[PDB]
Formats: sequence, C-alpha cells, structure tokens
Amino acid sequence: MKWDYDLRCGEYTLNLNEKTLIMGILNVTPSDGGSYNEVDAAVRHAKEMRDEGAHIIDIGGESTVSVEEEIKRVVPMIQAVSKEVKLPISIDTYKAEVAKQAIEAGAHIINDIWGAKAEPKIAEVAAHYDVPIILMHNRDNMNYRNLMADMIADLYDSIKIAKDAGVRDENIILDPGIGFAKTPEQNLEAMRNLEQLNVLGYPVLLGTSRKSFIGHVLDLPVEERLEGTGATVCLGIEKGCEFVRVHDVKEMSRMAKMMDAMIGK
Amino acid sequence: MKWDYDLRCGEYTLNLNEKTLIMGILNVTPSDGGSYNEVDAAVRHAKEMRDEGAHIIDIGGESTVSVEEEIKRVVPMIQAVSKEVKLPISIDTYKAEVAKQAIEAGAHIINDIWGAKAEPKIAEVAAHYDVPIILMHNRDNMNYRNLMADMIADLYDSIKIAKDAGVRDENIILDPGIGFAKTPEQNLEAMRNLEQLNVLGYPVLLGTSRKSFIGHVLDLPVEERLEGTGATVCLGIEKGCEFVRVHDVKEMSRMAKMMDAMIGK
Ligand SMILES: C=C1CN=c2nc(N)[nH]c(=O)c2=N1
Ligand SMILES: C=C1CN=c2nc(N)[nH]c(=O)c2=N1
Repeated sequence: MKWDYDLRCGEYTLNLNEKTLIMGILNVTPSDGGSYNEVDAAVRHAKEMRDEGAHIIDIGGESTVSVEEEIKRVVPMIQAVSKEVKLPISIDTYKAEVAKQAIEAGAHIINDIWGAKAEPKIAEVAAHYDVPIILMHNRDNMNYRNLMADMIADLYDSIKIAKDAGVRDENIILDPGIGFAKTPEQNLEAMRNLEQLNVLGYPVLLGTSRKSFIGHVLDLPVEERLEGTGATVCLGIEKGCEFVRVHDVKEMSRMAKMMDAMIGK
Repeated sequence: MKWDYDLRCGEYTLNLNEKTLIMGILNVTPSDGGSYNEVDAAVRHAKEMRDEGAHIIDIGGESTVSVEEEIKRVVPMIQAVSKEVKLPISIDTYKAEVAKQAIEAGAHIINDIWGAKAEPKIAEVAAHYDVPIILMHNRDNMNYRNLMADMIADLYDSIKIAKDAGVRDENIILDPGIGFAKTPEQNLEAMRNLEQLNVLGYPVLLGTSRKSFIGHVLDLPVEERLEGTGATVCLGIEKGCEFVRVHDVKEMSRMAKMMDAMIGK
C-alpha cells in the first residue's frame, strides 16, 4: 500500500491502491441554460460512462463567458447527474463562486486548471467545504528555464496557497497539465519524466485525452486519437498515476485494467 | 544509439534506433495446399498490413502435421508475398527442413518457437544462410524455481546452440515467449520484469497479440482483446523492446509511434 488513506468524497469513497481510477469527461453541448435536451443528453452520457468503467464524472462549463451564467449552465447539470448516477462528480472551474454553487448543487471534487492561482479564493472554498481539490500546472507564458524543475516549483506554489487556505494534505491531487502552457515537444518531455511529480507525495491525475500533441506526433485529427491516447494513459499509469481523465471511457478502462494487472497494482 | 549495427535481411535492412518495428501476423487459413483462394487471401492480407504500418510479415503454418506437407502449404505463400509486397518475411517454424525451404522460397528471418531446442539442426541452417533467427523461450514443463532467472538461463542455452552453430551475435533476437509454458500469473510477471532480458545484449521481440492472459485479466474473448493488447505493447516498448508481433497492425502501429515519441526513441 503506497497510500495509507482513502479519498473521501462525501457519500462515496475512492481507494488509491486497488486500481487506476478513471475520470470520464462530460462535455456540456449548450440554448438559454437548463432546458430538457441539454440536461437529458448530459445525463445519459454520464449513465453511459458509468456503465463502461468510470469512477468519477467531470463536468465542465467552457473548453478550448459570464460568471453569473456559467452557474446557471452548470448547476442544473450537477443536480441531475448526482441524483441519477451514483458516482462522485468533480467540477471543472477555476472561479471561486462557481465551485461553491456546484458543491452545493451536489459536486464532490474541485478541478482547477489554474492551480488556485487564477482565483486564490477558490482554495478557501475547497477548505470550507472539505472537498478534494485538483491543482493543475498552468501559467500564462511558456518560457521555462527547466521544464520539470519549473513544473514542480509552480505546482508547489499551488500547494502553498491550498495549504495556507486550510486544505489538508489528504484532499490534494496534482496534475502535470498536459496541453497547458507547453509546446508539443514540451508535452512529450513531461510525459517522459512524469515519475518526478511523485516526489511531492500526492496523488496525481493525468489528462491527455485526445489532445493535439497526440495529433502532432501521429498526424491525425481528434476523432482518430484513440490509440495515441491509449499510449499516454499506459505510460502514465506505469509512471505512477492514480487517476486518468479520458473521453473514451470503455476503451481506456480496459487499458488501465491491463496495466494494473501488469505493474502489480 | 543503443545499437551500433542494423539488422541485415538480404535486400531489406532494418534499423533498431529509429522506431519500434511491427511484425504483422499472417494467419494461414487452409484445401490441398497452394490453390488460388488460399494464396490470394494471404497476399491481400499482407498487402493490407504493409499499408497499415508493418515492417515485417510473419508467415506461420500451424498455430494453437506432416513435415513434407507443411512445406507444400507454406512455400507457395512466401513465393507470392515476397514478389508482391516489398518487405522482409519471417518464417514461423521450429523444423530444420521447413526453414531451409522457406529462405530459398524467399523468407528472410527464422522465427523458432522452441529456441533451437526442438531441432538443434535449425540453428545450422540459420548459420548457413546467414539469416537473423528469433529464439523464443519455451520448455515442456512449467516448474520454475525462479521465473525470470530461469527464463534468462533457458534463453542462454538457446544462444549457446545458436552460437556453436555459427550464428553471429548480430543475427540474434530474443523473445520472452509470452503464452508459452507460463501460467496467466507467470505471463503478468514476465511482462513486469521484461527489462531484465536486456542484460543479455540482444534485440528483443515481444509477442502478446490477442493472447489469453489478456482474456484472463479483462475477462474478454479473443475479438475483444485490442485494448489489453495495446497495454502489453506499450509496457513492452517502455521496457526496451525492439519488435512487437501483432495482428491488429493499424492500431498497434499508432501506439508504437506514440510510445516512441514519448520515451525518446
Ligand atoms: C482539457 C482539459 C480541461 N481540464 C483539465 N483538467 C485537469 N485536471 N487535467 C487536464 O488535463 C485537463 N484538460
Ligand atoms: C502465438 C505465437 C506464435 N509464434 C510466436 N513467435 C514469436 N517469436 N513470439 C511469440 O510470441 C509467438 N506467439
């Protein structure tokens, strides 16, 4: 057992020794906000992902708009899914106010793509509601002295803000932030040296699903990036990742399960 | 450059530093031996595999019969493919006489699933024709003292026979023999410690395509073993394999290509 604690998420509890845990991306196709077609399509997609081996559902407004409206979009979504799919929900925002709404709508984990640097006040919410927060590596420039050395550095400045906010060590997950503020070549390198994040002593989540650096290597558009995704997930798991964040849940679940058998997990 | 030599295969030459090399399994659906439907279906399958990223074609009589007839089956096959698909052909036999026929029919590499222990005389043929021979780990029992320690041992006894036969170090490839004389649990372990084969200083080829230990972990019949295969191939490549032997060439080629970008190859 590398991990002497489970991840506590209100009603559900997630073990870190047993299997690589799969986070299924829930999209958000919007058109005022909350109508039947929107929330219906979201629900059967979450249902489908539960059915195919997913352990968490990640609900994200945006991708790549009004704070007051982001809530009106995403609140109803969480209310429905948590009612209809017994599985923890994480909320993909950086905005403080948004997260508060979501946990109170039903969400269980915060997923912040700016590692509490976008709105420091987020970490406080996470602290106040006692939920597990994911801190992703990001930055508004790409001028690294040393890629990995700087990642770990910036990730620490994230932990500093989390910890000073009241966040317990046991609710902290880290993310190398594949695709964010990194060239196609830099993304390959973070993948190559992913094991280093382990020295920080926190669970690590890896999000490479369908991304464009896969496209740059394989020369293949988004709908043909399943195998390349596979590869990222397998190399990830072998380097000690605890979660992976993917679109193609069925396929990626089976690959995790093989890797798991193989590496001893 | 780990390898200071290329693999010489008559007309074609295979580099070991550039990419993980893909060996595409050619099946052999037989019904007297040599008719139009048989050799036709074999040819377009080899053509298809060339098209999808394969570097070698592996032609095998049997799977899991008369020596005089095995030749009559498999000779015409090699004659056709080498004429119609510019790509080296390996011949999946253990039998001495069979191999001689095949190289003279056109084949370029020997692939012996009994590592020259089945018919020592094979290694001599390989020596006489100067072709690269693959030596797979096998044995007619499964009583290991220490799995990996014994693998390497038995693999050496293979090299001993090869070398005493005249086989140059530069024409020797090794294979852990996944699926052969190993329990589902033992196969997981060989996968886990695949890097050890590297201490012998030879290129390594890995054959796990669609195999049943994948089935035992995932609980899935043969036609649903693509992802599990993926995983074996990726963990393989990361542990330093030079070739992989797969059925699903298109998919496995893209995964190799990702792994290759990622690990630095
Ligand atoms: C494209 C995205 C959006 N949100 C993400 N969130 C996390 N935690 N990790 C990712 O890789 C990620 N990629
Ligand atoms: C099922 C088979 C038949 N021939 C093989 N040959 C080699 N070299 N390696 C394998 O894994 C293999 N598997």
